Amino acid sequence: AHIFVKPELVAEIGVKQLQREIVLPGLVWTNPLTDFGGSKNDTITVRVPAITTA
Amino acid sequence: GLISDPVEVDPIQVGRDEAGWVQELRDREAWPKQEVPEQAKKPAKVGN
Repeated sequence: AHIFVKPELVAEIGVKQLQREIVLPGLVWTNPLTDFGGSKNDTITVRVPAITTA
Repeated sequence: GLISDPVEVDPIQVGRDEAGWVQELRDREAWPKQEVPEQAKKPAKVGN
């Protein structure tokens, strides 16, 4: 037969791996505490006030 | 060969079948529905 030397062509047609939309990070309490340096063990202790009973 | 000879097998067709990217499909008129062909579920190649 007839033999032809051809290049292999690579294309981008917008077919990508379908991948999730990100919604959770805005819905959660982010950074109410920051000063983790300047606290021992990178821990900030949050105080819950006292309630009593009569 | 000769011009009058029957058409011989195209090397392009052989390579095309070797690559295995020609779409095979389920027979539309078959009942019950056929199982999916092997090529229809082959994964994308890791490179090229």
